[PDB]
Amino acid sequence: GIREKKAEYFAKLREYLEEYKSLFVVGVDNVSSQQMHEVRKELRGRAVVLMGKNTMVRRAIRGFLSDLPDFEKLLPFVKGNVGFVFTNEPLTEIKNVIVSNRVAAGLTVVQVYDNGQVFPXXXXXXXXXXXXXXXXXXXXXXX
Amino acid sequence: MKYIQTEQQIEVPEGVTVSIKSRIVKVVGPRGTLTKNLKHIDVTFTKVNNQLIKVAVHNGGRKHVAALRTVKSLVDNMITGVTKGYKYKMRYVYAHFPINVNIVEKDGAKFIEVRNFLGDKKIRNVPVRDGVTIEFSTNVKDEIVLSGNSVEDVSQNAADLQQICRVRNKDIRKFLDGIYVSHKGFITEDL
RNA sequence: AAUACUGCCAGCUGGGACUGAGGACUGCGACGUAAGUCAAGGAUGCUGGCAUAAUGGUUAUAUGCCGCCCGUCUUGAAACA
RNA sequence: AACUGGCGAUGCGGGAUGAACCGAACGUAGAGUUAAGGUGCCGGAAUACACGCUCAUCAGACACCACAAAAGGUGUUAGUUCAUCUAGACAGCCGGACGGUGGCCAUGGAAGUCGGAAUCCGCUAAGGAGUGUGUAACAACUCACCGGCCGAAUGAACUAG
RNA sequence: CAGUCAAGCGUUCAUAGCGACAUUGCUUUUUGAUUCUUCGAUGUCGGCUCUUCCUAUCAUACCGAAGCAGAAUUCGGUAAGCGUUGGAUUGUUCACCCACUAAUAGGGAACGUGAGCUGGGUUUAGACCGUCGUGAGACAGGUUAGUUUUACCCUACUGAU
Repeated sequence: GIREKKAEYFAKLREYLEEYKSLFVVGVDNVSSQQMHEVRKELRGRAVVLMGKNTMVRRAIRGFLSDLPDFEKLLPFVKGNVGFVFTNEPLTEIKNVIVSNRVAAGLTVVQVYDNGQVFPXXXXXXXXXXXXXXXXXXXXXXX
Repeated sequence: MKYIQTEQQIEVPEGVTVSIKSRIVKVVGPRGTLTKNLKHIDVTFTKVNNQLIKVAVHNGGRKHVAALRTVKSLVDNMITGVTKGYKYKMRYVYAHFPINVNIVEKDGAKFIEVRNFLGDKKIRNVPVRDGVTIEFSTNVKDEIVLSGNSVEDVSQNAADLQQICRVRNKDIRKFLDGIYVSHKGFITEDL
């Protein structure tokens, strides 16, 4: 039987999807488990890379709609070499970490970022009368 | 256990034109042409629109699948021949006795002088299977270049050409020489 | 509502084959008021030809199927008895 | 040797063949009807019909009755059970795979990987007192692991046609 | 004669080469039981001759695998195509030398082969010794010599017309 290792291995792997709500697709094929063992000797900072044979885990990641149905998203990362990461750092703070060293071998706008300025997303995209009519302002204060 | 509709679903590119005479295909590629008697498979062959062709067996069987998958394999082998074509490179081995190798000609038959075959006054001579087309691999000792359009055009030529130097008479699990292979390739390389 | 199933009718119509054994009469019967009928102890009506080897026997021939010498012993003989 | 039944003493219908086996025993006959036994050809009588197995470089085709085993076989067929089992592994392919650490080191070497000795903290998504190789040692490669795809198969015990 | 199995051997290593204990089949070319046929009898030794069969193959042909540098091996497949000797002693069958080959495989044919050969042994009556018996006699004790017909018939076969 392998399905109870998918109930155990995806009890603990299908588990932490809403425990740790961040995505880090690590590209570790052909994995130097020597070095990636010594990774763990280094891994007493934040987290551990936790991968899977994602066509054997295909129907498991088909089983990953459970907690935040956004965690089926490792079937959009099945080809390429791919698996799982558990931490609470929000966007791109662990994918920069696992791939480099010792390795295998929504949101709105109230801040338009134009040239280090601080837009309220109402300055550049204004009414063209809150400044275009103010072209005659100090022309009027001039004359 | 008689899977209820079995088929092979093969994308067709656009440099090729075939014509399946009710089982009998008229294959044409940018290199050349092939055909096959396919009246030993009993399918309905299936153009969709010059970009895929299936075969069709209503309720195919188990060993029928055990050959019916690689039906597609060998078809695609024929695609690579009729478009692109294989081009291997082989090896020669001696250690002490310098074997002369030549494509000597017997009337276009294109034999091969094999001389000093470990001190043999007997000479070997290997004719060329034509269709697969051979130049000497220049700048490299003990190599040669075959180039055909079947994987047995070139690997049956390399198979029995490999069977040229089946060497006997000594402790040959120690004594190791002969026609070997280096490489397998393509007539249009990078194709 | 149909239908399967089964049983019943001492309901109704085609074809085959086989037979007339027996000889006054009884009897048994039924059916018709009776007369009389009948199928009720076994068959009685209408042709045509030959009138002879016709039919049939016979021999011989020929055909389809079957076919271990007698006599003897033994439990056991066609017996290499 | 103790029971029933035949031959003897008894023929006829089935077993190509058959003393003692399957039916059934014996007046002459004739009309209907069957056993035993069967219905490709001989061959009488259905290459009748229905559901499946099998393909045999040594099928098979039977009470009587005139024959193989142990041991097997990724042959086939189907199931039975167990563990991964779509949560994707698997297959296939895409990379490294430890800082402390050559742990204590036995150290002419041993740097993870001759060899004794305990087997660490961590680190990850991975790194092992190292998974081997490469090793004066090694470096480094490597492998667990973890990182890319696929949609489902994996592993074990079988079980008997 | 052939397996199955492996305790182990084989430096190590079960399986190159072997193999403890166990187990499954095969053969009549060996011996036991056996009395169907023969006592109104089917030429029983040995040899000679001569042919054929068989395979479980000696050599010769092709191949494969090893605990197969050459050389020299083992084990296996295909394999019966063709081949697989001469003399001393002993009637011998048997046996043993001595010598030769590529090699000097193994069995069947009414224990193939006497209207095919011989008759050396075997086995009347004659005779001798050693043993045993009163004796008539007995001795797988030894020894000696002591009567091999016929197809012109059928089949078979081969020539012949």
